[PDB]
Amino acid sequence: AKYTGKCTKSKNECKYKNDAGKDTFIKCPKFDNKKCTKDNNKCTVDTYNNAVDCD
Repeated sequence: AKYTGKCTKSKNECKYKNDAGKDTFIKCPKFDNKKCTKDNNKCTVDTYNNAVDCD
């Protein structure tokens, strides 16, 4: 299901909310389908398989 938050076009970082309900910054990849295209987007991190998935 992955988490939900937002990515940043500044340094391609996703700030999702862990299971505790607190901020969680996580650098995203550079793929053509997992990179932070724009800021304030929708990013989903898969803490299950430790695989991030930005908008």
